[PDB]
Amino acid sequence: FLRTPTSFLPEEDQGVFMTTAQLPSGATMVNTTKVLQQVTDYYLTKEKDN
Amino acid sequence: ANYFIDRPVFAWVLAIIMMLAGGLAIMNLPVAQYPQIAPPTITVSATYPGADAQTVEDSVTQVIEQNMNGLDGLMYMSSTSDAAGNASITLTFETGTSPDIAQVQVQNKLQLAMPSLPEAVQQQGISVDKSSSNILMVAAFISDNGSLNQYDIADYVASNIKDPLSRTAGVGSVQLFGSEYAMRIWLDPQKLNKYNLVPSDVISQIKVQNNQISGGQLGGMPQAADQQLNASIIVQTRLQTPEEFGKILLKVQQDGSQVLLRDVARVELGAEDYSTVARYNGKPAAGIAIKLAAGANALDTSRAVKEELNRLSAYFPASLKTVYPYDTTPFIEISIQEVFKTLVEAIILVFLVMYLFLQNFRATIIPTIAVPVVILGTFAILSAVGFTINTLTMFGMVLAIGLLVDDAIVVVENVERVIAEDKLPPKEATHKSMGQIQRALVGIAVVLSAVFMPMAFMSGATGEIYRQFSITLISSMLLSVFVAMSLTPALCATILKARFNTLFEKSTQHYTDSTRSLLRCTGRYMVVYLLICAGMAVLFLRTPTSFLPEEDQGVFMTTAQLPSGATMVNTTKVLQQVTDYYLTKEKDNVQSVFTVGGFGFSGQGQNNGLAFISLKPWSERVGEENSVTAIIQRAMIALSSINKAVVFPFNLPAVAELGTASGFDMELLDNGNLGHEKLTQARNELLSLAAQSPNQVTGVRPNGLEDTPMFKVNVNAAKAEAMGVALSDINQTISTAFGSSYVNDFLNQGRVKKVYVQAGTPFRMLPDNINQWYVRNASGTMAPLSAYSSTEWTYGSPRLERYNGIPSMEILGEAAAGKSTGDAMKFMADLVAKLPAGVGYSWTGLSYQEALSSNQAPALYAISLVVVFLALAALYESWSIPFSVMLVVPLGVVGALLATDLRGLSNDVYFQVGLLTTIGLSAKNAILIVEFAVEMMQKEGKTPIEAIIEAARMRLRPILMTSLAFILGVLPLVISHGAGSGAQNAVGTGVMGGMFAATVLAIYFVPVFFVVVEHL
Amino acid sequence: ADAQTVEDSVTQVIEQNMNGLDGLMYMSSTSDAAGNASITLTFETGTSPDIAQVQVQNKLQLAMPSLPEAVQQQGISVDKSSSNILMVAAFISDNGSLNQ
Amino acid sequence: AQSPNQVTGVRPNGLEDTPMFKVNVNAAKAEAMGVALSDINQTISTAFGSSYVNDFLNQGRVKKVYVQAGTPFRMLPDNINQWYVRNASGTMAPLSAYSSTEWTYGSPRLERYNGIPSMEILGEAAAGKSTGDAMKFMADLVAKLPAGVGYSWTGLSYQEALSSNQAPALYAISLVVVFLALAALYESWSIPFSVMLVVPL
Ligand SMILES: CCCCCCCCCCCCCCCCCCCC(=O)O[C@H](COC(=O)CCCCCCCCCCCCCC)COP(=O)(O)OCCN
Ligand SMILES: CCCCCCCCCCCC
Repeated sequence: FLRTPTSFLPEEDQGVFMTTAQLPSGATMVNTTKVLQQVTDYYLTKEKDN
Repeated sequence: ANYFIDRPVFAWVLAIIMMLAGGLAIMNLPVAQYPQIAPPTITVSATYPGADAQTVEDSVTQVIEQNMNGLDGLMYMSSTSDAAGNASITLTFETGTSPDIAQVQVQNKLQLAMPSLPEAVQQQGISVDKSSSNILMVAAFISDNGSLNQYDIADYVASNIKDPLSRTAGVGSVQLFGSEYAMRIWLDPQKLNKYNLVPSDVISQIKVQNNQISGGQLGGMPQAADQQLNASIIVQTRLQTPEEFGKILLKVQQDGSQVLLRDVARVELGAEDYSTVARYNGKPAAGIAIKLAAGANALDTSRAVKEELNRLSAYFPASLKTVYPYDTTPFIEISIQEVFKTLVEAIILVFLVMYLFLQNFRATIIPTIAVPVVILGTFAILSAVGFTINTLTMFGMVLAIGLLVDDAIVVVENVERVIAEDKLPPKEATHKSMGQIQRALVGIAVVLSAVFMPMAFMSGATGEIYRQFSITLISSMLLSVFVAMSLTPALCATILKARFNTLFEKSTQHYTDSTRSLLRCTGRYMVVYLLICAGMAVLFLRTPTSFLPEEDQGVFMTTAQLPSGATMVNTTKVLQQVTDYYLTKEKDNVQSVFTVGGFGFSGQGQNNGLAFISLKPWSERVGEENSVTAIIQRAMIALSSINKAVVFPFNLPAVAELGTASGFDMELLDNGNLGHEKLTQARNELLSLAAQSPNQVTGVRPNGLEDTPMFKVNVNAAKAEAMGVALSDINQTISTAFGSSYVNDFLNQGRVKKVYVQAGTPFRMLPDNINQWYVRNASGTMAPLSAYSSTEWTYGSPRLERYNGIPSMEILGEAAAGKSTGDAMKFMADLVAKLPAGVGYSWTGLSYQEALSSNQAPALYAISLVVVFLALAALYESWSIPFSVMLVVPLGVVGALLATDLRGLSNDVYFQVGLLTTIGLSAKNAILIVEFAVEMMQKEGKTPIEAIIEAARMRLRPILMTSLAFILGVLPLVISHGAGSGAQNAVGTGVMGGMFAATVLAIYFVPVFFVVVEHL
Repeated sequence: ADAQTVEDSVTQVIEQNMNGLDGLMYMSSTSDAAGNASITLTFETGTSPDIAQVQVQNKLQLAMPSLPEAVQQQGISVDKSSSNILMVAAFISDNGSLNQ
Repeated sequence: AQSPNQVTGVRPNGLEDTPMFKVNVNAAKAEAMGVALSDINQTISTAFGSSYVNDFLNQGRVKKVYVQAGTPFRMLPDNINQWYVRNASGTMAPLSAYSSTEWTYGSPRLERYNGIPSMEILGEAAAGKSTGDAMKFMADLVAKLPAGVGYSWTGLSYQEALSSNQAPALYAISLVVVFLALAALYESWSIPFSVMLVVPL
């Protein structure tokens, strides 16, 4: 009873998830838009099956 | 039922469950001196800096009062408008209304009403507070070494103490006795004259330069493509140091010299509210008042707050101590400890009595374990219904202990008797005795519940105390019946086996021989009974009425009031005299004196002051010479020589309800159209007409302040406008100079603080100062203020008051001798009717509850009689028998009345609950005698006399055991004189004597009533 | 406004009053550099959200007089809703006529 | 970050300090030439920030009207040189005259938890470990930090920590309750022991 790890509730596959994209402080919306476009391209090409 | 006898393990498990639930209850249960008793109130406070009484009443008070409608459960609403610019509107809501709902309703109405108030009171903000009186602690902060003055300590306690606490459990209405820092700017009329400036220019430049400008963003959005930079812009920031406020550039002269604010004014980190001076033991200090919360624990909250102060005492800058004046926590702790001691001593005495009577350790072991089971179960029930452990509930349990003991004794005595005679084994004997007393026990439960419910169903302030008492008694009684039916029979089944005794047998034989004389003069006996009954009524018409006895809470308060128009210098002097007396001529008893001048209970002012006075712990003052009552009555005579003050010490009110059943509070509403002068003329017709008849009303004193001189400045608009100066400029410079002018906010040590502008101290203290200020024409020239304005010395009021939207006067009085409240509030009416036409009267606060529902007392005490009659008829299966169970209650009533009246008490609530307990016990004894008598009549054929005598002989011992145990249990309560002595004596002297008369007269009269009823 | 500007002139003012009302399990407060103050009080399980909002709003106007202007003609937005998105519904243009 | 076998992907839920433009306006120099400080402040604030002026009607709905400088005139530290402020006599003087621009540093987002500043942190547990192990590991990691910093679990962590302490007590009351129930149902104290000696199995 002391060797077992502790937890609250197991993780589940809810069918959705999120990704955050944080740029260096002082960057503008142009660079953030480019970064998010790269993220969208990766997800929509390399994960087109899921 | 009787199936627990065959299964002792079931009964033991139920007992263990009761004990566990009781322990879990007492571990987590709120403790307090008293529960919430006063009807919920909502207080609306508004501040108008510098406004008069009339100006406040005309602008802030009336507008707020006109839009307080649609509130549910609103009994009345009273408003006070001071001369310091404070308007306070209190709305009293009905009992049971949710205070949060009432607060939100009032605040929403005020939210919609706000745009009508002047900007100067809008800027301060109007505070709606769900809170009442009965401050918990007045913990104060003092300077040890020096340097730190009043304002510095007040600012520290406002900026790093008030907010860190007030999140503690049971703490929700913290009030301050100081004022946090501000950026007081003191103007100089001559320096302003030299540079051709006015306070308006100073205020405008402060508003312009002490501003927070939103710079925006370099870059920002929408942005062009190829934008790689995005930063904020800083343009300005609110000033922080007082040296920065002195560099504000008011103007630039043609010569080129710069005029700064420091050149026309003295800037200084001062205070916001300057009209409050707090001193601890003479030393200057500033403190806070912790008004507790609705649902609170009066003990652990105190420990947690003390621990918080110890924790954040290392953050204290230097030489700052954290003393605790007031602090009425030890009184609650001592009261609860004493009641627990009484409860345990009752069990010890009961065990001793059972040993001395039954003379069998096995026999006596049963109640000694059965009683704590019931006590713990009742604690669990009180926690399950949501009842806090306070003085009322514990003192109700003090009668409950005797009620449970009586059941335990009767069960054990019957089992012991049946194993004694008839040679029945313990189990068979237990079955026999329980068959004998089973339905009698349930009938007794019904009768006692019917006796106790009427007190449960009252309303108002009385209703809550009565509810606490009756809920406690009902829970304890109903649990005791079930436990006596379940736990006790198993214990008697498994425990008992196969000098004074001879004296008791001889006494019982003598009693039977004397009781046999029913065949001689029975009728005359009844006549005597009637006389006693009549005497009871006579006593019931002589005992005075009171609410609760005053206690030795350990602290009291003195109020020093200067006559009128008296400055803070004289008030501080008078309070210094008061604290010097209390700390040099009473040093043995008095520990601390915390004197706050300016803060009077009758209202803020420079002619008021109040001193909290603490006392050395009860372990250091003993007797009557060193109690609170004697201390205040010794100090009253000593302080009559305070040389122009009306200082008046007094003890803490019980729950702040009323001044005994003699005090009344009427208000003389003007109505019609008559003004304030014609209303004060009516108030002067009264206070004299009433004093002409001192047989009914004595202390008719006019609560409220009286007329004072007032300076009047008559500006001449025509001349001023003809020669160039607008009336706005004159009216603004006078107001800003003499009566403060909030400008904006600023940042100090990471905290937002106000900025004020006022005239210099020496330039606003005399009527000859007004002709020292100058105002600017349209062409830039400056002209004196005396060329326009004239001066007068008119008369005016310093504190106006209104009631329900009608100008009132608040005449409060007291009843004379034995004349009760009702005759007082009947004589004040029909005396108001003789006043000039227009004025009316209204009862408030104390008399209101007694002006809408008064017949709510006896209807349920007649319903109780009807219900108990029905229950008894069901028990005995006849209609005439219950009369000789009803004819026994006056026997206990008259005894309790005598034992109370001939010792020095009154008709307090504790007397009422003790009287009902004695009534219940007498009814139970009569029920149990008549039960055996009727069983003999209906089962083993006998005559109405031969059966009743045998029943009385059988029941002699249980009555003499329970009554003696109950009398001895409450005996130390009567003799106690320490902390909480009044409540102890009240729950003592009554029952101790009600029980004695009940037992003696019941055992000597029940056969007479039985014979008369059966033969009639 | 700036981050410190907001955190001192708006967040401090609103924060000066909410200390403990019914069940305050814990309190958070963020102040951005885009002019955004986001106090996020969290009460104990079983508290009535309506009563909690009532208490929060009856203690917020004890701080309202200390707030500046241009925070008013936009409006304070007390909310008792959840803090986590339940559903996002996006709207697009099929052919590409309407811009964002 | 250097202990990947316990905690993986620990990141802060906040924003880092940024450079910030600062403008200093000479009140004395401005007031000497007649241009008011209030007017300068208002022009700068409206140009680079915005100004909600009024409401108006669009397709039957009330919307807001905003005044701001154009996109090309709001982008560079030298753009502040193009704005002119009107004198008290009607003449226009450039804003670059009585002003000085510099750069400083400032935080773009300030946080507070329970009333004190905070730096809320996110991060998952490494493979093989559980959230309790990572929670304890980070509580240990905090102890090796400069004095003047604390740690507070919040959100899901609050409830997980509460449950971990709750459970053993709940086992205790459940065992005592089942013992008492058996003792009451069966009139004996033997079965309550012969049965309660089996729960470890
Ligand atoms: C077989 C018998 C022997 C074995 C018994 C075993 C029982 C063991 C444990 C018994 C103790 C628990 C049950 C006793 C009552 C406690 C629960 C009271 C709950 C409570 O607080 O309600 C009170 C109602 O008064 C009350 O006490 C309820 C009044 C109920 C109506 C009574 C008659 C009313 C008048 C009608 C006259 C006509 C006669 C009707 C037949 C007051 O309410 P609160 O404080 O919550 O409210 C506040 C706002 N007001
Ligand atoms: C098994 C029969 C027991 C005796 C008759 C029932 C008595 C009920 C009394 C009132 C309820 C406890």
